[PDB]
Amino acid sequence: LVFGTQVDDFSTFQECIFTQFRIILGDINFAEIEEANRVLGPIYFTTFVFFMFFILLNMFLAIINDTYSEVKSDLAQQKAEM
Amino acid sequence: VLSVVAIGINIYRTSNVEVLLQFLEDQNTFPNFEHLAYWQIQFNNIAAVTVFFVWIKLFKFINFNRTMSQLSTTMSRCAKDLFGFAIMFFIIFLAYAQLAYLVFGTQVDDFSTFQECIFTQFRIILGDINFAEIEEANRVLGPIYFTTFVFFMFFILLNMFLAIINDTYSEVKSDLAQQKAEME
Amino acid sequence: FMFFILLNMFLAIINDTYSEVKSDLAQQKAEM
Amino acid sequence: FFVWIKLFKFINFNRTMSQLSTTMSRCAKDLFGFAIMFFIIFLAYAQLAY
Amino acid sequence: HVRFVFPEPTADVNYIVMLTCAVCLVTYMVMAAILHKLDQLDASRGRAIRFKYEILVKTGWGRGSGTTAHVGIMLYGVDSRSGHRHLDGDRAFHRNSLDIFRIATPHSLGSVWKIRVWHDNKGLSPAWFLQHVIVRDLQTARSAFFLVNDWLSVETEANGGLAALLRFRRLLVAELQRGFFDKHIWLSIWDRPPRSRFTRIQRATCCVLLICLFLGANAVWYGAVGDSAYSTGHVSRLSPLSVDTVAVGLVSSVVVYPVYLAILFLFRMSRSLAHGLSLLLVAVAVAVSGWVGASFPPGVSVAWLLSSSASFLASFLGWEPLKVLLEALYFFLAKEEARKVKRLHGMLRSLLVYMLFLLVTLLASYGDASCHGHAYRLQSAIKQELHSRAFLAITRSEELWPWMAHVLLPYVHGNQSSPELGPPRLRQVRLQEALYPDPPGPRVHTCSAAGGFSTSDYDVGWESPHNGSGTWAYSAPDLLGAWSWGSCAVYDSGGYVQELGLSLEESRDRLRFLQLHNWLDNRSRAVFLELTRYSPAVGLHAAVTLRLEFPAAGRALAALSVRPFALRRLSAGLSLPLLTSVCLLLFAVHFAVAEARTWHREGRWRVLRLGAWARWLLVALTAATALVRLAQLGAADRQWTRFVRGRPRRFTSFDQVAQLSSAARGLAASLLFLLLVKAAQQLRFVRQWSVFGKTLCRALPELLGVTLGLVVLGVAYAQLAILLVSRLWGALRLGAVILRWRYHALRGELYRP
Amino acid sequence: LKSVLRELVTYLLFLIVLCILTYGMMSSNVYYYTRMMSQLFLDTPVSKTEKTNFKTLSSMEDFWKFTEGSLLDGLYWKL
Repeated sequence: LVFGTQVDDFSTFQECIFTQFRIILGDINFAEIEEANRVLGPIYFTTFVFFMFFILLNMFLAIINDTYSEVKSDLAQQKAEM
Repeated sequence: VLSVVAIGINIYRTSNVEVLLQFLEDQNTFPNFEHLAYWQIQFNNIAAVTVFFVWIKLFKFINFNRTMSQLSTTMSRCAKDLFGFAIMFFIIFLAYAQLAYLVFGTQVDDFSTFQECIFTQFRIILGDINFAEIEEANRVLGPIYFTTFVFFMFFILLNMFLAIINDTYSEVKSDLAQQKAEME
Repeated sequence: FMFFILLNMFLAIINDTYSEVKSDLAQQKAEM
Repeated sequence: FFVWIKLFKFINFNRTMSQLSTTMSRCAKDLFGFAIMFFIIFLAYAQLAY
Repeated sequence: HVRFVFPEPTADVNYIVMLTCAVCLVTYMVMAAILHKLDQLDASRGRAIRFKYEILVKTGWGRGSGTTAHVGIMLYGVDSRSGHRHLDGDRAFHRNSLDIFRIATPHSLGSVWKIRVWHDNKGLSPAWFLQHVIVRDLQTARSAFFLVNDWLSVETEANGGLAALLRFRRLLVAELQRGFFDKHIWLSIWDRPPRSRFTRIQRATCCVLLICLFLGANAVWYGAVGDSAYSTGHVSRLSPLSVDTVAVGLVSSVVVYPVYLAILFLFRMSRSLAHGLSLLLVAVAVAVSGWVGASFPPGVSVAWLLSSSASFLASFLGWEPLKVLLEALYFFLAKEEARKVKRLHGMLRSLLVYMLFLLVTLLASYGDASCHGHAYRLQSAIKQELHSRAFLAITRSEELWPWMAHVLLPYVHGNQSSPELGPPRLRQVRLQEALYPDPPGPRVHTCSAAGGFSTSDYDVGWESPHNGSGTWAYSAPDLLGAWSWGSCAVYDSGGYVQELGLSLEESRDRLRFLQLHNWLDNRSRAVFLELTRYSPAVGLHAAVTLRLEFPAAGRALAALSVRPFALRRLSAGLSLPLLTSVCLLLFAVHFAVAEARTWHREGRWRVLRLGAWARWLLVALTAATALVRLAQLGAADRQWTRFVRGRPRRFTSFDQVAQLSSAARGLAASLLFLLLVKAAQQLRFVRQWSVFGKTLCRALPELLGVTLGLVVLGVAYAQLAILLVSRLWGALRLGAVILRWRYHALRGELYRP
Repeated sequence: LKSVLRELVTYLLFLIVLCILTYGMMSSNVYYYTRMMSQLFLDTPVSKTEKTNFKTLSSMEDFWKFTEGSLLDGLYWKL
């Protein structure tokens, strides 16, 4: 809705999704995002980076790390106590 | 509140199209359509923010089973610790940003303003900014700033979010399972 | 499926091993 | 390269370096087991892209 | 009516006014939190419960004294003033009881004559003359046991040493020692007596009201009432003239005083409604200050600060003591709470010291931040006018001359050109031309064909026979000015100069003479183009310089720099940099003396710990910042005074001022970084937020060991990568496993035990 | 446990010898010579009226022109 007519990376909905997947890898311009909208352009980028790299991508790791240790302890206890 | 503001803007903007009628009377004048463009931009911003928040509101209803309830509990239980650590992290962030602004801000153009310093330091986190300008700006303090910033905000300060989140998830799962086993 | 699911299976193994090794070493040294 | 790698033997017997070496040697089997699984999927994706 | 007007003259926003009112609020908030935490303890201590002894002091004064009564003791003295005791015990003043009391009173009285004992006759008159309880010495040896053994009316007192006999000497001295540090609201948050209904937390509200009202009332006069005398700008001396600043401060304080009086009178004797009005007054005063300060010339903000400072010293040294004197004339856990209060008072003092130091640093760094956006645009414009892309591509082909004649001369002598602050110049350092260094496989950057520079006075051409002196002489470096860390080595301010100015139609002749008569060849180690810019619109100079290095005798190395600086002089009065330098020097002296006191009160062997090193680093930065700013201020005046004499003829090489003006800015911005880092670690004083620092400190050796391992494994891989034909930590977060274990450990160590 | 220091000093001697022996295999003119030969050919265009070099060959007649003009020019200056 904000960059949909100016940035060529957000021209369509699919383009927005793919650009947001590429932002995670660390592949941005940000020279056109800022000049397309001086307010609400930097806000989007900063809040997206914060809520995705700091908080949301750190939960898959937590889930997998917990489950692996639980399974390891379960199997070790089952085998040893037999 | 945002919806009321958007409705007010839409009613106020579309009720004064006297400029279009005045142009359509005599078509040798200069069509003055700048106010309409400004209000269209403002309405677009308000509508986009309203839509984003309305979509965020959907979390209020996805608690239909245990596997979602524990995730919501984990997310709402570590917010107290993340808010406490973010204050320290962002104090250090702004301390770096002001130093970069005062030192490199005269002759880089990437640190030319405080906002530019903040955005450049966010882009460094993504591994998007590479040291090519801070060298020619200052061949001695540029390397020091970059090395120290990368060390103290990749190896130390950015991994303290993950420790908090992982420990909170583990403790929530553990005591929830303990309560389930004992009570039921 | 290769940044969220398969690169978190590496640090998981490393973390479990680190925790158990440190616990064993602590209960060994601090006890004797 | 191998001569440089052999240096670890002389710094592994430290107070704080001896809890990371044993950690990385106790999980070598699991790391190899994870690497095989990773490479199978990597090669499947590579063949699909090809 | 012409006096008060709404100026709104210029949009030049002033940061001195808002940075002073933005610290007095954070200080108030933090100090209010501390005082609330202290209040919670103080109220319980007062509602619950040594200059004497603690021996068995069961009283045997006599019988016929059966009554449940309580007594009180006023053991005043040197800064100590205890209260009455409770009525608790086994007998609790039963029929024909005794009297003995040893309470945990922290008021350690001095060895002076200041004591009173009040006995209440709760019931019929007793026939036993209960003299006193005996006490000689247990903890401090400040007790004297000399009782009177009398019996007065109900609830009567008796005063000794260590009906109406005297009125104007005893009833009055009891108030100049009890209310002198209680009615004096400045030194009142530390010495509030217990069981008082003023709470020590609304005292801070009145104090911040005073500070903000002082600031607002001074900002009104400086900026609004500027016609009653015609002083702001015309005759206002920045320095205190004993009539320009202090008088305004005293008048402002006396004018604003009878609003604080009303607010305090509503607070005291009110057993609120003023807790909101005080905040409203502070908010409106801050808003007025912020709206009026946006139009202060830079020489008036320092006067405003001095006036506000003077005001504070008036309301501290002659207006509160006058108030208290007028009022007088009108009338096991104990050893833990003691430690808690002692630590909290030190916290309160350190908070104010740190907040003053932070304000001084902020005014030293961001005092003139409005001239920071103009410098970037100015230097960019200078670089784009000079076409700073062809010059950096200049190789030695006898081709700097067309560039000089194409873009430089029109820039210097154009109709719509720069003020230029004088004529440009060229330099030359050299001796014994390189013997055609080896071409094949050139050195990357280590081209350092060792040689030496000349010094003799040669003549036109390359021979100086019997023509006398030398014409093409060698201007000896002028010293303490410039160095130009060039690629080759370290150049200086010496060499052979060429005017190259004076009405361009003449400059062509000089250019062709330099081209044709064999000047720049056959040694050719430097040229050193250099000029100076001045833009009156924003008020910035610029030290433009360009240099060409000839290390391989046939190829060139170009380097240019533009350094916009502001010309501040010592003779310009008491400017803000001078004030923030003389205050920073005092702060550095205070910190050094405090460190020496610890050095001599703990002794040697205090090395190898971080406290001493951190303190010495802080002292070094403060003392270096102040000294570098003073040096820049001195050099800027020296160069200007030299430039004025012989204005159209000399060059004066303003680069040395530009170097100091950037070193001083880079130093005062790193000190503030240390100050802002020190505030982050003070979040440990919150209960559950104290674990982050501990887990980042205990888990440091493991992270350092991992870093060492990665350094070794990276150098090995680098050595393999080279020679063959020619991350492991970031992505797969492996530091989240070392910090997490320590976090879990130190968090379980805080709840379970 | 004194043989540990003996092994350490022997290994440090070996490593200091090997570092020098491998720094002696990083001459400047072994890489710059290749970089200047790969530019003397492969970058100079055909004799005239063309811009395509060897790196951007496009047809058979282009190869013949490269063999005649550019190859017989870079091999022989005017061992």
